[PDB]
Amino acid sequence: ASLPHPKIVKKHTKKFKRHHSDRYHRVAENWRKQKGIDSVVRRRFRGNISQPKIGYGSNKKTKFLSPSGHKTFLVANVKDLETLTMHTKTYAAEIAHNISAKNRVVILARAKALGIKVTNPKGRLAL
Amino acid sequence: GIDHTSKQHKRSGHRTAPKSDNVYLKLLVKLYTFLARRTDAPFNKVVLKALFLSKINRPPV
Amino acid sequence: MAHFKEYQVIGRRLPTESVPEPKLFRMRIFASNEVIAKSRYWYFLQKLHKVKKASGEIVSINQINEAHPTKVKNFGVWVRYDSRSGTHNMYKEIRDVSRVAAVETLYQDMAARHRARFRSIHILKVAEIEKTADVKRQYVKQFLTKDLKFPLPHRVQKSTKTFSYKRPSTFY
Amino acid sequence: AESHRLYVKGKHLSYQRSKRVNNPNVSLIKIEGVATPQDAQFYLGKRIAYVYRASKEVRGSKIRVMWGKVTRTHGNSGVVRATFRNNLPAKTFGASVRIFLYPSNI
Amino acid sequence: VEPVVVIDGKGHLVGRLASVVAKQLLNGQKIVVVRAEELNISGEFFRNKLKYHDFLRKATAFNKTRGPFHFRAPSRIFYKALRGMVSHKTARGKAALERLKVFEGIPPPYDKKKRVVVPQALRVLRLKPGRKYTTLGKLSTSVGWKYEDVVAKLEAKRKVSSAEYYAKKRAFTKKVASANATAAESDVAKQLAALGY
Amino acid sequence: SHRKYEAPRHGHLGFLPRKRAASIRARVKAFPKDDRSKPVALTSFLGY
RNA sequence: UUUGCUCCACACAAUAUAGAUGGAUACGAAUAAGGCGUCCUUGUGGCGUCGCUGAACCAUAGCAGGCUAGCAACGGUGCACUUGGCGGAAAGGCCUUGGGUGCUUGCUGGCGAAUUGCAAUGUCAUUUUGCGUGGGGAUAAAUCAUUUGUAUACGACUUAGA
RNA sequence: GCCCUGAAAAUGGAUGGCGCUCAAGCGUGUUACCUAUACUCUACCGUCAGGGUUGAUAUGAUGCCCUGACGAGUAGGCAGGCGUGGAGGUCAGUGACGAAGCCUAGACCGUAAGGUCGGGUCGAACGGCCUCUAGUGCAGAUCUUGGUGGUAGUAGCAAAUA
RNA sequence: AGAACUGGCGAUGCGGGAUGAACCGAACGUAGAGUUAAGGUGCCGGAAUACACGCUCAUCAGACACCACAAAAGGUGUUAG
RNA sequence: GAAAUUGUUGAAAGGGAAGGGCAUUUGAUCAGA
Ligand SMILES: [K+]
Ligand SMILES: [Mg+2]
Ligand SMILES: [Mg+2]
Ligand SMILES: [Mg+2]
Ligand SMILES: [Mg+2]
Ligand SMILES: [Mg+2]
Ligand SMILES: [Mg+2]
Ligand SMILES: [Mg+2]
Ligand SMILES: [Mg+2]
Ligand SMILES: [Mg+2]
Ligand SMILES: [Mg+2]
Ligand SMILES: [Mg+2]
Ligand SMILES: [Mg+2]
Ligand SMILES: [Mg+2]
Ligand SMILES: [Mg+2]
Ligand SMILES: [Mg+2]
Ligand SMILES: [Mg+2]
Ligand SMILES: [Mg+2]
Ligand SMILES: [Mg+2]
Ligand SMILES: [Mg+2]
Ligand SMILES: [Mg+2]
Ligand SMILES: [Mg+2]
Ligand SMILES: [Mg+2]
Ligand SMILES: [Mg+2]
Ligand SMILES: [Mg+2]
Ligand SMILES: [Mg+2]
Ligand SMILES: [Mg+2]
Ligand SMILES: [Mg+2]
Ligand SMILES: [Mg+2]
Ligand SMILES: [Mg+2]
Ligand SMILES: [Mg+2]
Ligand SMILES: [Mg+2]
Repeated sequence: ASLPHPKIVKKHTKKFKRHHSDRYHRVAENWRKQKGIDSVVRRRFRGNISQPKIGYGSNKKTKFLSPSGHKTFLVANVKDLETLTMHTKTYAAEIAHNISAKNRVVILARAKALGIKVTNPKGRLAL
Repeated sequence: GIDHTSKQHKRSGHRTAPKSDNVYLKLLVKLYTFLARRTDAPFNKVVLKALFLSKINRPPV
Repeated sequence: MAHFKEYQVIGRRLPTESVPEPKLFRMRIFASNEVIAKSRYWYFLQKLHKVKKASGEIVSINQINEAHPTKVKNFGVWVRYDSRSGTHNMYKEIRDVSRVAAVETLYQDMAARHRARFRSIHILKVAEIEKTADVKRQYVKQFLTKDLKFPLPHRVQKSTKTFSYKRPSTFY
Repeated sequence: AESHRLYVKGKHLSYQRSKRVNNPNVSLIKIEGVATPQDAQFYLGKRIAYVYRASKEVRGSKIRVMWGKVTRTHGNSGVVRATFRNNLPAKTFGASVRIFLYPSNI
Repeated sequence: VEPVVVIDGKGHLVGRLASVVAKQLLNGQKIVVVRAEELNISGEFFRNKLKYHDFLRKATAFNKTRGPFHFRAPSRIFYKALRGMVSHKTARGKAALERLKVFEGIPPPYDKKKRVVVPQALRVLRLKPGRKYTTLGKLSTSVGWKYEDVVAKLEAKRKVSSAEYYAKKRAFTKKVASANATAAESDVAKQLAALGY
Repeated sequence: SHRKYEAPRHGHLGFLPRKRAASIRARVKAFPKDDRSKPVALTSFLGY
């Protein structure tokens, strides 16, 4: 349903977790670069965690592409959704987290009419 | 490994666009970029380079 | 150094205007290739005459093949070698089919018995002993007796497999 | 007949490795009856299956297969290098693998 | 090539045999070693006894029950030589060692099975003639192994029974060699010989 | 530095550990060497 | 014992597999010596022969091996019985008697196979456990509490109590 | 030359260990083989450099595209970005049909700072973009305040006759 | 402890030297394949219990530079002069 | 109504720490088409 693309290659799917974020609770997992003079991670000794670097950058042709092959576009209403009317093979609409259930029903109906893919069609559905 | 004889990733050290955000100066830069690229006249290239110059490098005449 | 070949190397001590056609000195050098043969030639020429590679030239390098490579010969070899504490001259006798094989055996034997590396050995002379009873080393004389036969006791056959099912025998 | 085998027996020895660093992407296989790289050249390119069993039935069987192939000879004693679609688990060091006769050139 | 390989350790150069067995174990072959008391070590008996006493003097100073254990039996001496060459602290090394059994003599499970030898570890094939060597049973007895006499008596009994079995087998083999001695000039035999059988 | 005065160690290291015996009846750990020409007889007795 | 325990047979479920995919195929001893066969005056004997690896030997054909017709010969092999012996180092195996029964590819036939679609381990093994159905067998202890003091910080130990 | 004597230190221990004796030792020679983030080729990311392309539907000329080379890094410099409180503009943005917050080995995007979504809880506000602004980002400072552990049901609650 | 030149460590990961800031090799974006360096190929441990010539038996053998020591003097031990 | 810390339930592992990196087996779970 999306534009043809090369095989999507992720050079590093594992998250870059901050050093010792598994050792101390106060050290969050959000990546921080070690600045210590003796840091084994900064010095890149074998057996330690890898650090984010530009070499891991994804192919520009497949960058930002979801597994379906679309780029995610956040939509808050029908006017936001309709910006993808001529771009249904490249963009997929994602309804914003704070959209009410009835507005989600309206947006889903409009996206179905316009052939726009919705990444989260089951949010705030009838239970 | 390569025994580099010069600094790697060295920027040219010359301006390639004005530091100014003047839209009209940018339009002039575009016009003289086109002229310098597609005329082969040294005047157009030197004018294009002069359009990049800072204020202290463009003393009043 | 390696499996040896013998080369004749003739060098010149490059001519000048006063002395054209210099005396064309020659050596028989055992070496594994021609680069090493020429290097050894220049080394010994610098040991013998006032000349160096820059002031001379190599006129000819030619491999000398064994005249009778399939005739068993006794060779007498005069060598000079540097030990850890001095320099010594030795005479040894080697039974082989060629000068190159005898010289390889000589280098192996000097390395084994005197820890003499290639760099420490000078081959003074290699000459075939034409007449037996001029062989003066018993370890070669014992191989010149009439109708020499000897067994090879305790034969050890190499197994192609890790395990054997027969408790093998060393008969021969 | 009593025998039905159409593969050569082999043993997963280890991964490709240096003294202290291994490479799980390449496995070393000892093929029965192969003692030289000249012999192993015959088995170059042959498909290999590691066949193992699981408790959970998946797609109509409790037997699962990891497929790979011989890529090149290894060493002087007939060991071969092999690459698999998924690397072997490394609990299979010493486990038996099957080297099939296809793709065949006889 | 067999599910279990039974090596007759007699005269087998304990270190080289241990190398062979360790490689087989790590490659996944089940090995049973019999007659460990008849293994050999190169070097004089006094040399190897002094080596064992140097091993014996090594022990944890503050508690000898923690230090290296000095097993006296020949099978355990071989097992030590083999464990020092298997990565025994890993799960893989533990599995490889579980694939191994070492015995003094030939116990009843294996006295009726084929025993193989390892030529690359055989003393007669490896040691230069005239070099002195030690016998593992004698060394073990000298360093405290208690069962040389019992193993010797049971080995003598087993050899008697095995000699009777082999006399019967040799008689049957003579009968078979007679049976295929005839029927060797038949057309089937000539065709088999033409095909190499 | 050295003990500065020699004295024998206290206690016998061959009676270790100084633990409770596993049973109230001490085990006979060695019986007399068998002399197979003698009549059959007990080698020990139990008393209180 | 809210019908308990154990063993056997079968069925059904799980459960995993340090890793089956024809056979672990048994003298001992020596190795500057032996194995085998044969003969005699029986030995540390004579003669012959062998090794130079198991690259062997056995086994091996049949819808993963079907259904049938014969020929030849009383052989081979499996199964469940059965006679007896031997084996204690961890024996738990080895040998053997008799009959029954299935197969026999030792030889000659007849029928079947297909479409798993050009390959996909294409599932054939053994490890425990549970449950149900039948049959066989048996009908206790330990600990707490009390007590003892040959014991003991507490546990523990040693005793006694229908 | 090798070997041996010369050759004595304190926990038990080190050719790394095992072990190795025509070596798995020593001297020497020849091949084969193993493997670094090194070399060669290719792909992708970024940087730098040299260029092509306003002739339009071309709305991204700081855009698109072509070519080559390069990539270690403390102290440090610079650049491009992520996030927070508040401010101007804008999306006539989101929201009691549920804002913010919080929880969530659930999903997606980014090399990353981070962003987005689903589910639960919840109850009244909040966000995207273009800019402005700062009391704007914590793992440490025997940091400050508050809260909470292991220690640990532990030390112990034994002077003053009961 | 103090100078000279250079190369390094600091600031540097990687393969080897078991282990180690400096040694050897080689300097590093993310991957694939091939080939190697220094070092290795009995087993641990990937790689020949390879080939060839000799030497050594040690009742404290010996086993790779930096480096983790050994000397003078001796030995019908053995080998070659 | 966070975290530290704690109880219960569920899952998993556990021969003198635990935690981590590469790779895959197994179990659980799940997106995209
Ligand atoms: K944390
Ligand atoms: Mg990612
Ligand atoms: Mg530092
Ligand atoms: Mg580079
Ligand atoms: Mg004792
Ligand atoms: Mg004293
Ligand atoms: Mg010494
Ligand atoms: Mg080695
Ligand atoms: Mg050598
Ligand atoms: Mg690379
Ligand atoms: Mg440019
Ligand atoms: Mg950099
Ligand atoms: Mg503020
Ligand atoms: Mg909410
Ligand atoms: Mg959590
Ligand atoms: Mg309210
Ligand atoms: Mg502040
Ligand atoms: Mg804090
Ligand atoms: Mg800090
Ligand atoms: Mg503090
Ligand atoms: Mg505080
Ligand atoms: Mg208390
Ligand atoms: Mg008190
Ligand atoms: Mg009181
Ligand atoms: Mg500093
Ligand atoms: Mg460096
Ligand atoms: Mg070292
Ligand atoms: Mg190996
Ligand atoms: Mg001396
Ligand atoms: Mg509340
Ligand atoms: Mg909590
Ligand atoms: Mg414990």
